[PDB]
Amino acid sequence: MADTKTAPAVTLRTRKFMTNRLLSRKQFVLEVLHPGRANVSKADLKEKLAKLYEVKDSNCIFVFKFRTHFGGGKSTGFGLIYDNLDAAKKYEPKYRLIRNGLATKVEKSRKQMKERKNRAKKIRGVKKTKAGDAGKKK
Amino acid sequence: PLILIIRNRLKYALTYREVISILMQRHVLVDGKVRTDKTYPAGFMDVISIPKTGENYRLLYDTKGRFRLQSVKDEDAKFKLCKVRSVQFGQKGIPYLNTYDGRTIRYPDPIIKANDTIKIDLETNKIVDFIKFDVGNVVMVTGGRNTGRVGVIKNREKHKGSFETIHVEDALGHQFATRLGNVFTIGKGNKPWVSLPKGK
Amino acid sequence: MKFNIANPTTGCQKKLEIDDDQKLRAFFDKRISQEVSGDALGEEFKGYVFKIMGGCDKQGFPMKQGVLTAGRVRLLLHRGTPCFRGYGRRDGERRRKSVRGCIVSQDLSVINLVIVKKGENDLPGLTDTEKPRMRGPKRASKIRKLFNLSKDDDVRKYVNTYRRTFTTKNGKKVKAPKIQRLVTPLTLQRKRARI
Amino acid sequence: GLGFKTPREAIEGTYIDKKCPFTGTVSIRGRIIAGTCHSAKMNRTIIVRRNYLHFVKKYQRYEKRHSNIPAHVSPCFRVKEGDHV
RNA sequence: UGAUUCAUGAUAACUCGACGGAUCGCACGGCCUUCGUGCCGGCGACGCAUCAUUCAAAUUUCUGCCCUAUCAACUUUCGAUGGUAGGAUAGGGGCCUACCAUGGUGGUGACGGGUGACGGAGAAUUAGGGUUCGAUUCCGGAGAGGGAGCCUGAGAAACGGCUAC
RNA sequence: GAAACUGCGAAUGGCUCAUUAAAUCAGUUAUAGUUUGUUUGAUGGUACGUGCUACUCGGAUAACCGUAGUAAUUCUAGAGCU
Repeated sequence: MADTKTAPAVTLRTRKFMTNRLLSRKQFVLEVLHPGRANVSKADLKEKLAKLYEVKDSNCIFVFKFRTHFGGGKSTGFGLIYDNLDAAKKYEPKYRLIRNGLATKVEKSRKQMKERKNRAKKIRGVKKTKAGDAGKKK
Repeated sequence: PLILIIRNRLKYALTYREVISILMQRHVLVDGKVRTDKTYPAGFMDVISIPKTGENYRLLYDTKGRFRLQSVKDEDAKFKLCKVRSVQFGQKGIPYLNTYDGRTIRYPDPIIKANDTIKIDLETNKIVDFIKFDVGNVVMVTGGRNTGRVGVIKNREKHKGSFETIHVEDALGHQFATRLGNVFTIGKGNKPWVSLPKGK
Repeated sequence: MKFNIANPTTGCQKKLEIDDDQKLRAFFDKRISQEVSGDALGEEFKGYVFKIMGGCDKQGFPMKQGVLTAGRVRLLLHRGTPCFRGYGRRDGERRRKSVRGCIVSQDLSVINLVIVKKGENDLPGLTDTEKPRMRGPKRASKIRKLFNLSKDDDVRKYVNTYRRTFTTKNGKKVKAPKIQRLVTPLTLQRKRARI
Repeated sequence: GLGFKTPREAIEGTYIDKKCPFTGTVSIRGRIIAGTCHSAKMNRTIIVRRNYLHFVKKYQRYEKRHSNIPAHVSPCFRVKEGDHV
């Protein structure tokens, strides 16, 4: 598996694989042995990997949901290889996309967003004249 | 219901809520027609089959009696076995022959009763055959603990107020009797479809 | 007091002031929709006919037709009713609010007058200035009334938003929109499909 | 259209003076009680229609339910039994 | 169809009359009789009427709930109880209301009072049997400051709707 | 594409368990005592005129543009549009 240095391989293993022609992609489990070593990395995975299944891009493919167990030397996550960049986005939830680089996470303020819609309903006419009206009126 | 059934195929990880994209691109069809409704009523013997590069499925029962996929032939997918759930009877030849999913099919066979079953195709809704409910026929029990068992009808008992029980000889164990609503006949001497081990 | 006066012929509005008790009391105790001689109201307003359209009092509470009374009364309002706009937050919502009578009194901050017939002499802010139509008839049959094209001619070439105008968005000036109810093969195919 | 049945025997039918057509009919029952295991008996009287008529007191008839004609009238006089002599 | 005679259908009618798409939207097509925007018609979008239906509801039958008689008779004011009739509402229905009769119900504990008395699936703890508990991400109902009344809509006696006190 | 109009939801969900002791409710029926948008699938020669003259398309409001009133209100008057 998994290319070596001196610091051991950290196995690149796949398992429980179905190619599903609805989602139009490859779903599988990545069970990464890490004998005597820490974390494989999100990069190191999608840099090997790529060239086995011959998707040959890191960009479209995502790996996630590492959790683990006690005792060390293994970690379990899940990763997918997608048939196209365009196709992938539609099927994928947004949380995958944002970290992958395909999307930006927009931050919002609750108070600003909801109140503003109500204001638009209330004014009818240009209503510029009302500002001048109030000045005169006191 | 559709959402559960689709998810059974998908379940490796992280789909589920994203079922919606599949549905709206019409890469799921149920009985050759578009439905995107999770709340859709389903029963035994629904056919699922999706466009072009697809597969064909028959709804079957697990140990609980919940819907699960089995692969079925493309030839069999063209046909469907439908319980006549309720009936509008007789004159001038205008039956509404209700089914579990809610399909209507119209106009006399030289028979027609409640609890009898009608063999239908899929798309056009024309009558392939009509299957009489009678003794010696093969049955699936749709509900209760006993679900996922098949057996042959020993006798039907008829009484006042309702016909209370219909008895089935066979079972993994021994004989049991059920209500008419629980009984869905799935095979007859005239036409069976039954060549399946089942459930529990 | 203040008057906000409309002349609908131009479609313009401006506010003008009438001060003098004798001039003002001509308005008093009259109902909404009644016409008022112009000359009493002022010398400059000669020949004019003014119909009392409404107005608001101090505290801003508007007149409502037919209710009577020189004072204010509290009445139920519904959605899509005068003295009520911007709608209820929910559908079917009703509100009890103070609302003013139709009968003119000294408590009024402003009276709204609409000019029924133009007078002898011009009024500088109202009649002298003029406003062109914002939009013109979108529908095909309505175009035939105004423009008198006739049914064979086909609307689109002649028209646009209030006659044929060329205008700029940002940096491009150059077309017609799609007039509908206008007979097209799009309507004809589905109409044929009825039979 | 008709109802679920209970059998009962008439406790009544001849209670004070002049009576509007109907009878009171007792059901006695026993049911297994937790703890003691000995059944506890609970009375109940219900007011029956005699649409059929021909009903004398202390007479067993069989009751089949129909829709409630005022309130507490659930059962009706379906059929009888009759006695000897 | 167990049980509707309803349904289906016949005949005479009712109606300040319901529906059958004028912008019947959108993207495309044949075939030529005057080779003509001639004359045709597919597919599904949204909407339309009536019916079965599904997602549903609401009434209703049988049976079942703690404690107390220092609570033994209860009810019929103004339906209590049943009959007859009507109007109402989706519908039977004292539902209310006229007329009519004088009933109904109780020691098998009714009627009355009390109760952090929601009910249930369930929980705790008990060998078991039981005892005690049930505010709780569920299930069904009630209420949404207290009360009454009502609009809209398939549906609310709504309360982050109204209307009144 | 912003908005405005129309459509639909807001009756749902969530919360609490005061009241409430055959009552809610549970199991269980009944609905031949009923309703049901949505869902599912069927279903329209009709339409009028002595069944050859008789009927094939009407306007009017918001956005808007402008002018105004109230201390203020899911506040709202008014004109010219469409």
